[PDB]
Amino acid sequence: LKKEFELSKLQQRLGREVEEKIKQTHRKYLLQEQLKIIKKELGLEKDDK
Amino acid sequence: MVEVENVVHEDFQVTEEVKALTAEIVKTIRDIIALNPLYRESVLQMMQAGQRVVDNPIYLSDMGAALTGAESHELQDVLEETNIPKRLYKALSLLKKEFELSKLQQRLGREVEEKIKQTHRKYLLQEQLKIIKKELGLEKDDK
Amino acid sequence: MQAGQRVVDNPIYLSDMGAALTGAESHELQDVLEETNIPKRLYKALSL
Amino acid sequence: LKKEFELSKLQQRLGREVEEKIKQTHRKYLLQEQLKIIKKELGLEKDDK
Amino acid sequence: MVEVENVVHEDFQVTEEVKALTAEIVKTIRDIIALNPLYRESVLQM
Amino acid sequence: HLPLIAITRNPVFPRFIKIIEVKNKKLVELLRRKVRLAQPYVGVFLKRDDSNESDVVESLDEIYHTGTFAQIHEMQDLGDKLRMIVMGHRRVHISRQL
Repeated sequence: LKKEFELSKLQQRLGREVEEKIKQTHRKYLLQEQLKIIKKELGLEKDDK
Repeated sequence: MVEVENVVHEDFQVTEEVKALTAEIVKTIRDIIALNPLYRESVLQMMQAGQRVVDNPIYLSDMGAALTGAESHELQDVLEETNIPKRLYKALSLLKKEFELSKLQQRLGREVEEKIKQTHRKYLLQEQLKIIKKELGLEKDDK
Repeated sequence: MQAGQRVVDNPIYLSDMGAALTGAESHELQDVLEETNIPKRLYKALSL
Repeated sequence: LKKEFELSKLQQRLGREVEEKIKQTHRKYLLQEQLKIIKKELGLEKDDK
Repeated sequence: MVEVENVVHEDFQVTEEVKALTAEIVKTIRDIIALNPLYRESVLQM
Repeated sequence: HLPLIAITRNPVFPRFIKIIEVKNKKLVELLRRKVRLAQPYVGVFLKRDDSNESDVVESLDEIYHTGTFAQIHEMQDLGDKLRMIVMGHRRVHISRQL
């Protein structure tokens, strides 16, 4: 149980560290994703101002 | 006033496969009371064709044809018919004739309501778009 | 209960359950019961 | 998978948020509507036009 | 045009902790189809 | 050596589960006399043309020669006082049912 849990623990920590290093991708990228979601959600042609 | 019980009711001696049309009449009645509930459906469970308690089939066919909403004249017309399959044919015809209208009304109701849902749901999407554009698309504050 | 499972260890019982769907009067079934041979009842059933 | 998963989970949270805003709208309308009916029930009150 | 099935697939002999990642791959697939349902879930049980 | 059962417009195709609910209350006496026996059972026959309750008990040639013995499952008696379950399990052609 100790060794198997230590394997799960080292993997969970390694995955948390890789996941944190992937979260390092800036928030501009996230807002850009939502921006593309806005561009492909409805007709782009606003033609207001 | 003079009257006489001239209730003709000829039926074939072999009574095994003759009740199968009755089975279709009760299946149409089950579909009419399930898709167009008029009365409770417990009465259909009380008087079944599998209980062998139908001592008077003519009465059972009339009670089943009574759920139809066809005008009274049609009932008189069914009584004018003398043969047994003709009245069964007419009772089924009355049932289907009502059934088409019922199905039209039901389809129309669900369709029209879904149109209302597609109306307001697209408005919810437009509201989310505005709110997210009126909030996330700012630098410090609008005012 | 399918025929592709090969779990119909007693076919006569399955054939009787399938022959019950026929609307022939009970007497006719008794007539089918008089038959001893299997193809005679199968042919009569197909005719039915 | 995680990169897609983050956006998906974000969209799910965003959707529930707009829906909860609709609920916060209408639930308070149920309370205020009850308030109105009780305020209308107190005889002849509330200066009219 | 000349071609060859150069489907590289190297794997370590010790295959004990290498399937531990598989558990996370299927857990991520279950979370992708559970929190953001795209396809039916009967294929995952088959 | 039991009286014939009153099918009363209920066909029991071989290997086809069926329920029998006779209106008469005399067959329940036979149902209560079989409860102390170790193994519970019932036999099944079919009636001939022109059903008649007086003929089921008067003569025994009316019934056809084929018969189908089977085992009882369980009594219920929800509405009537005679709600037996029947089955077509073992077909038989008795040499002489009388």
